Amino acid sequence: VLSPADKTNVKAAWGKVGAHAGEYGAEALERMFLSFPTTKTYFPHFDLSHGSAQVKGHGKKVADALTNAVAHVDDMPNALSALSDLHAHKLRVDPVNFKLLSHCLLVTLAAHLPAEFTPAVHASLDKFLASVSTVLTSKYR
Amino acid sequence: VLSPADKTNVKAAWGKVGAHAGEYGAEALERMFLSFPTTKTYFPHFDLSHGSAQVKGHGKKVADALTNAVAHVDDMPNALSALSDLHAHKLRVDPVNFKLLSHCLLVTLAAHLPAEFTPAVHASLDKFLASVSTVLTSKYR
Amino acid sequence: VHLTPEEKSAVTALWGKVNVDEVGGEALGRLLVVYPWTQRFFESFGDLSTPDAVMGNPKVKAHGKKVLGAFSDGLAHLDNLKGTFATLSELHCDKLHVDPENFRLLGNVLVCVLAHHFGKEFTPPVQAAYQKVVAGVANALAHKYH
Amino acid sequence: VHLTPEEKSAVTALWGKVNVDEVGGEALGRLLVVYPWTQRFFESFGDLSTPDAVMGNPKVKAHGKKVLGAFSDGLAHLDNLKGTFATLSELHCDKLHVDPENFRLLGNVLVCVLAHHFGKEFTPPVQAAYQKVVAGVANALAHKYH
Ligand code: HEM
Ligand code: HEM
Ligand code: HNI
Ligand code: HNI
Repeated sequence: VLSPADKTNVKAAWGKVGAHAGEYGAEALERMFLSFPTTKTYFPHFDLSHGSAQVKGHGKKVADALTNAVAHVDDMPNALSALSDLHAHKLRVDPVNFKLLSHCLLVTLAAHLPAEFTPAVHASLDKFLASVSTVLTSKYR
Repeated sequence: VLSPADKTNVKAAWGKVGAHAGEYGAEALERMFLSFPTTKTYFPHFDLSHGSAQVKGHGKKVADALTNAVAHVDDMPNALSALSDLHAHKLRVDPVNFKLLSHCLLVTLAAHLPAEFTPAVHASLDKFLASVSTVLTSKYR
Repeated sequence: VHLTPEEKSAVTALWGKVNVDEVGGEALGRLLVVYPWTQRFFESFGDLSTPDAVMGNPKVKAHGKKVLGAFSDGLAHLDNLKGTFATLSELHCDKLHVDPENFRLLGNVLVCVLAHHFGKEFTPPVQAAYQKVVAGVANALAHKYH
Repeated sequence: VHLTPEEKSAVTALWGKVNVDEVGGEALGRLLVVYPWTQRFFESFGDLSTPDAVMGNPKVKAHGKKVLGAFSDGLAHLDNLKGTFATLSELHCDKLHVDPENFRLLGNVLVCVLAHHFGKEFTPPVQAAYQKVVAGVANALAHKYH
C-alpha cells in the first residue's frame, strides 16, 4: 500500500517531471526495448528504432495514464479500470514485462532528476509503479 | 479475484485433501528444496535430512495456514493478517519463492488428486495460491 | 542441461512411459485454461471458450503432440539444448512473436501434467530432474531472441 | 550474456569514470531502502531504521566497496563470468545463505545508481550494455548454488 509519504514523494517527483512526462515515457520504452529485447514481441507492428513516432505516441499514452493514476492515487483500481480491461482482454502482456518497464521508468527518472531521485523517493516510485502494474494485471483470469 | 466458482473448486479440492494436508505440505516443501535449491537458503537453521521431522513440522504449519485461508476464503487479508506481519517483518522471503512453493503445492495436489485435479480446479487452485502469496507479501514495504 | 548421469537416466526412463497424445494435449490445453491470456497466440485453433472446449479442441490436441515431439528431441540431446532448439527459437521470436516468459509457464504446466498422470511415481527427485529439463528447454527456446 | 565489441568499449569507458567505492555504498544502500526485506542479511551493521540511517551507515558503505570491487573485477572477464564468480557463488550459497534473487535486485539498483550519477551520459545503448553485465553477474553468482 502507498503510505502518506509515498504519495507525497510520487506527487513531487512526477510533478517535477511536468511537461517532460511524454518524452520520459518514450525514453523509458526505448530503454526497455534495447535492454530487454523480449519486450519487443508485443510490438511487431511498430517501428521500434530511435525517434519512432509510434514509440513517441505510445510513450505519451503511458505517461498520461501514470499522470491520471497520480491524480487518483487513492482510487487507482477504478481510475485505471478501462485500461486494466484492455490489458486483460487485448494486450495480454505477461506480468514480468511490467517490472521491466517500471525499472526503465526509474532509470529514466534517475537520469533526469539528480536532486529529486533520492533513496526514499526511488522507493516510493518503485512501489507506485508496482501498484499500477498490479492494477493493470488484476483482471487477467 | 477469486470467483464463486474458484471458491467452490478450492473448497472441494482442499476438503478432499482433508487430514492429509500436513503430509502434503511437507511433501511440497521437500519437492521445492530438491527442485529449487535456492529455496534452502531460507532454512540453514533446519535439519534438512531425509524425512526430517523439522521439515514435516513446518509442512504442517504451512498446511494449517492454507486450511485457515480456505475457511476464510471471502476475507483472506484479515485471516492471514498476523502471518503476513511475520512474513514482512521477520521471515522476509523474497517474493519469487512463493511462486516456487505454490507450484510445488500444485504438483503435490496433482500427484494425490487424480480425479479432482481437472483443468478448471487446477486454474482455481493456482489463483488461490497466488492470492495467498499476495497477502503474505502485502506488508513488505 | 546439467543433469547428473542418474537424473539423465531417470528422465529417460519416465519419458519412455509417457503417452504423448494425452500428455501433450493436457499440457497445451492447461496452458490455455490456467493462463487464458496465452490463448492470444492460438486464435486460429477455433473454439477456446470453455475448459472442455479447449481440452477437446482437435487443433490443441494435435499441436500439443507436436510440442512434445520437440521436447523429445531435447531429451535426446540434453547436452546441447541450445543447438537443438535454435531453429524453433528463431521461429517463436521472428515469426510467432511469443514472449519467452510463456515457455516457463508451459514447462511448469507440463510438470503438473506429469505429476497428475504418474501420481506417486512422479517422486520429488524425478520432479527435480524434470524441472532442470523444462528450465533448460525454456532457456534454449529463449536463446535466439533478439 | 554476450556483449558486442562496441558495448564492451562503452562499458569500459563509463566504468573508468565511476567512483567504485562511492557507487558500491550507494547501490547496496538503495537496495536496503527500496527492498527493505534485504536488510535481513545485515543485522550486524547496526542502525538501518530510516533511509538516511541506511544510506549513511558506515558498515553498509564499507561493504558496498567490496561488492563493487568484485563487480569491477568481473568487468575485466566478461567472457568468463561463471568462472570469475565461482568462489563467491559458493560462498554466498554455503556460508552466507543469500537467495540469488537478491543479486538480480542489486544489479538493477546499480543500474539506477549509474543513471543517477551519469545523467544523460547513461544513454539507452549504454544502459542496455550494463543490463547484459548485471544479468551475467547475477547469473554467475547464482550458478554454484545447490
Ligand atoms: C517451451 C516449449 C515449446 C516448444 C518445445 C514448442 C514447440 C513448437 C513447435 C514444434 C511448433 C511447430 C513449429 C512448426 O510448425 O514448424 C510450435 C509452434 C507454435 N508455438 Fe510453440 N513451443 C513451445 C512453447 C510455446 C509457447 C509457450 C507458446 C505460446 C504461449 C507457443 C506458441 C506457438 C505458436 C503460436 C505456434 C504456431 C501454431 C500455429 O501453427 O498456429 N509455443 N511450437
Ligand atoms: C554484484 C553482486 C555481489 C557481489 C559481487 C558481492 C560480493 C561480495 C564480497 C566480495 C563479499 C566479501 C566476501 C567475504 O566476506 O569473504 C560479500 C559478502 C557478503 N555478501 Fe555479497 N555480493 C553481491 C551481492 C550481494 C547481495 C545482493 C547480498 C544480499 C542482499 C549479499 C550478501 C552478502 C553478505 C551478507 C556478505 C557478508 C557480510 C558480512 O561480512 O557481514 N551480497 N559479497
Ligand atoms: C512490454 C509491454 C507493455 C508493458 C509492460 C506495458 C505497460 C503499461 C503501463 C505500465 C506502467 C501503462 C500505464 C501502460 C499504459 C498503456 N498501454 Ni501499455 N504496456 C505494454 C504494451 C502495450 C501495447 C502492446 C499496447 C498497444 C500499443 C499499440 O498502439 O498497438 C499498449 C497500450 C497502452 C495504452 C493505450 C491504450 C489505449 O489504446 O487506450 C496505455 C495508456 N501497451 N502500459
Ligand atoms: C521459500 C521460503 C518460504 C516460502 C515461499 C514460504 C511460504 C509460506 C506460505 C505460502 C503458501 C504459507 C501459508 C506459509 C506459512 C508459514 N510460514 Ni512460510 N515460507 C517460507 C519460509 C518460511 C520460514 C523460513 C519460516 C520460519 C520457520 C522456522 O521454524 O524457523 C516460515 C514460517 C511460516 C509459518 C509459521 C509462522 C509462525 O511461527 O507463527 C507459517 C504458518 N516460512 N509460508
